[PDB]
Amino acid sequence: LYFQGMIESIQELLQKEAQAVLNIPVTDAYEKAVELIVEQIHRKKGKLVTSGMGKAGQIAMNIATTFCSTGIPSVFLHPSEAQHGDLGILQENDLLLLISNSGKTREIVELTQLAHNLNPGLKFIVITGNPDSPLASESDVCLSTGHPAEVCTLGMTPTTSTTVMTVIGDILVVQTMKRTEFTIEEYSKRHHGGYLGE
Amino acid sequence: GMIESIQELLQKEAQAVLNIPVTDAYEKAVELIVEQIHRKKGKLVTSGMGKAGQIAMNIATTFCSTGIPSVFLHPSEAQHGDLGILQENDLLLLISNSGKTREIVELTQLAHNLNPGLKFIVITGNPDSPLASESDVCLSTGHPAEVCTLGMTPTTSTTVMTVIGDILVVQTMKRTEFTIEEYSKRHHGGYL
Amino acid sequence: LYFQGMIESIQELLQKEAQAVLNIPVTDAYEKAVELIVEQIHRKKGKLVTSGMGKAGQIAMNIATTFCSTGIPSVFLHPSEAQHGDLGILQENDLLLLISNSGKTREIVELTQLAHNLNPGLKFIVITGNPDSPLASESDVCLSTGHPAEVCTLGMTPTTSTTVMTVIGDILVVQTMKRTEFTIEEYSKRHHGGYLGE
Amino acid sequence: GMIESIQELLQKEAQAVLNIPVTDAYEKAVELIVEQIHRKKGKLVTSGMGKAGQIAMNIATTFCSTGIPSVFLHPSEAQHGDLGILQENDLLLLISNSGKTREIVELTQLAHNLNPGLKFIVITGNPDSPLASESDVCLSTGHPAEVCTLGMTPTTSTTVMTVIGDILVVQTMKRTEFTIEEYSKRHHGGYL
Ligand SMILES: Nc1ccn([C@@H]2O[C@H](COP(=O)(O)O[C@@]3(C(=O)O)C[C@@H](O)[C@@H](O)[C@@H]([C@H](O)CO)O3)[C@@H](O)[C@H]2O)c(=O)n1
Ligand SMILES: Nc1ccn([C@@H]2O[C@H](COP(=O)(O)O[C@@]3(C(=O)O)C[C@@H](O)[C@@H](O)[C@@H]([C@H](O)CO)O3)[C@@H](O)[C@H]2O)c(=O)n1
Ligand SMILES: Nc1ccn([C@@H]2O[C@H](COP(=O)(O)O[C@@]3(C(=O)O)C[C@@H](O)[C@@H](O)[C@@H]([C@H](O)CO)O3)[C@@H](O)[C@H]2O)c(=O)n1
Ligand SMILES: Nc1ccn([C@@H]2O[C@H](COP(=O)(O)O[C@@]3(C(=O)O)C[C@@H](O)[C@@H](O)[C@@H]([C@H](O)CO)O3)[C@@H](O)[C@H]2O)c(=O)n1
Repeated sequence: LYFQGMIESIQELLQKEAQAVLNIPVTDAYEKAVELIVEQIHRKKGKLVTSGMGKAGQIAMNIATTFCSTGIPSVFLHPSEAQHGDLGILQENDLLLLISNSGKTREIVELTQLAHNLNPGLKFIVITGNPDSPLASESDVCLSTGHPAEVCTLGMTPTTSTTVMTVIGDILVVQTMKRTEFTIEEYSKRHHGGYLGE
Repeated sequence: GMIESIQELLQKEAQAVLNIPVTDAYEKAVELIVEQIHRKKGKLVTSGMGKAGQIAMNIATTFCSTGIPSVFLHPSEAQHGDLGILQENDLLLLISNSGKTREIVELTQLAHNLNPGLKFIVITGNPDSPLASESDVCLSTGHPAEVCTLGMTPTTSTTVMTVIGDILVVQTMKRTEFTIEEYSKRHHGGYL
Repeated sequence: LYFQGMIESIQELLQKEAQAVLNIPVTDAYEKAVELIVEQIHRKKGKLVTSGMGKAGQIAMNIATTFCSTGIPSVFLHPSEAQHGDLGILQENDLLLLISNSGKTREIVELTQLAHNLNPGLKFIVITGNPDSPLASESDVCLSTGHPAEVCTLGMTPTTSTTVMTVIGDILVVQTMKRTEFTIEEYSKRHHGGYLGE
Repeated sequence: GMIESIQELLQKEAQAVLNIPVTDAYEKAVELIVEQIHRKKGKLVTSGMGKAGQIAMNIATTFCSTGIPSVFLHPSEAQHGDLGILQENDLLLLISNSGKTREIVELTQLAHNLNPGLKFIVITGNPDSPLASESDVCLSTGHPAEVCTLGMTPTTSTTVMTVIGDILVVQTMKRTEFTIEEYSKRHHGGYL
């Protein structure tokens, strides 16, 4: 007896997604992560290596690009592909940013072990839905999503979790760029001229 | 303090999401996806450049995950042969914040020459743009201010884009009545 | 007492790579593979789904592009990513082309199992250095590389093996395009105008 | 018969590989790689479009595998922020069959504005082209005929390009004295 129009259904989705974003835990973990990024990339001239699987990995891809776009060299390392030679992308002073909703993604656990064997000094920041997970407990810094309910009709498909992860990405980029004092001239050098209205 | 600054960021991002304009365009977009992919057995081809393109990637994956075959077609690469990915009954989902991204304009022209019946949905910050005007359905981001210190870096725009993606997937999976059984067949056993 | 200049060293590498190509086994397996591609894609209107890991995977990527460029719709499905939802790219009448030098690549074995559970009618062509492997024996068609020695100084890095793989890719494309009678007009529609001198 | 036709294709592809012109340009390219990456600790940024770009992808992986950090930078995506991947001491390896690929020409100009000291090696079928003449080192494919039925599709050209990649990797790993221990560290345990 209770028809709901598509518009109203979508407005509720907006409220749920917006609420998930408002609920992102904000602790001194952010300051610690931003300090690591500034120290390792901006000062020591390493690069930020991001990784994840599935939709979470695609957010990691987007975070690497946003950092490149804001003067923090960054590359996505596919965690399966790492095991077939791509691990050799790693250089001295690099920093890892890993995304794992579960905190126990097989390829990410495997990547951390292999990366540590190659360079035990490498640090990692983890973005996860589960701060009690192995990856979270082993991380140098753990950023939690707050573990919002997915808006998937089955409660399963990454939706609100991935929206939260992209915001955590934005936060890291914006706080870092404030510290590095990234300029509009440096922005222009990393983009085609249309970005400056030329 | 950094904590207060991040809280302000969260307010701005959440407000951008709350501000996404909701019209009958969503139902029209969902009906096209249901018709072309669910009924006619085409696939959803997504595209974009830069960070917006990476959102387009994530949307394709989300659709595959929920029973709507979907692939990302790089709009520059399309012009070097990858356009041949296109099959009868496919549907394009194009993401362009400006609504005039060079490679997306080029993609639309080449795709139209290949198959003039192909339709497209565009997600854009500028519904008055060429791409928007030519689209079969236009979904606006509401063009929120970026939270970038320079006002330039895609941040709130790409967060909105990912949410629009989520919306399309959720409303589609309602219509197609996608089941947990079919979810489980598209994922490793840990997902059950 | 026996210095070898770089030019002479490189000439030897060319001889070795060229010989690997000459040595590619040519049997009726090619006709069977081409028949499957023509049947599934050209007649039944499925698409060709390629996959591999590491450098072999990048050859799989290149084959998908070459097929698209010649009128055989094709996409690369990353075999790890398949397990996180991307398996849903698969449609009725699709055909798999898998590349595994060892013929036991973890993610490829996992992919075939998962794909078979989704659609047991799906067939696969495997390109491999080991025709006695599990993937080779399970395949509908097995195309062997001949297993050339790598030109790597350690004998390990994929070099001659991936050169052969890309050639096997070229063979499948050329023989299929003969059968489909792909035209210059159809080529033109899948490329920018510079490709036609326009 | 198909067997005879395939045998002919093998001959053509093998001959293309044998015909790769070998000059001091290889030593010059390997010295740049060893200097910029091995000595100065930069990374090798590869790029290309279309199938040639997928060869550039495979070269980056092969260098990583052999102790030369390397990453593929998509030349269109570079113009949307990804150019910021570039670090001091990096070296570019560009693949353009025509030697005038729009995105690669655009990439060189943007890269040069970012860091005028950046050098580039170009692999091309046309050593008289703009990209070729402005490169620090030009490695030519010998522009073999394609085995495509139309003479169009990159086949022999891309086979030559992958071999040129193998050459650079092998000659570089000789100079760097890369060891099995270091190989094993960049691969899963099955590789040992
Ligand atoms: N050792 C493991 C690893 C994972 N899982 C389960 O497998 C599912 C998928 O988790 P994942 O393999 O770590 O993969 C990711 C992840 O990062 O968690 C990928 C990401 O893109 C997204 O698809 C999320 C989902 O949001 C589910 O967590 O899943 C989860 O329910 C997880 O609890 C498990 O039971 N045991
Ligand atoms: N014919 C064009 C095309 C673009 N532009 C300008 O170039 C800039 C970049 O727009 P784009 O090339 O279309 O690229 C995208 C886009 O989709 O709009 C890519 C996307 O990932 C993201 O980086 C957005 C930015 O959010 C800015 O729009 O930019 C914008 O300021 C746009 O107005 C322009 O002036 N003229
Ligand atoms: N169950 C398995 C799987 C693999 N291996 C070993 O692991 C190594 C890597 O093989 P792979 O993981 O299957 O990966 C690939 C492969 O497809 O074989 C990827 C490809 O890009 C290329 O790097 C090749 C190498 O050429 C070695 O085969 O390796 C090989 O020595 C193989 O014999 C193994 O011992 N047991
Ligand atoms: N300013 C330009 C640029 C390109 N072209 C022409 O456009 C075609 C495609 O060349 P490209 O855009 O540079 O693209 C590549 C290239 O790198 O040359 C990509 C590569 O993967 C492969 O598809 C090759 C072909 O092998 C043809 O060169 O093409 C060629 O015929 C070239 O001569 C042109 O006429 N004018």
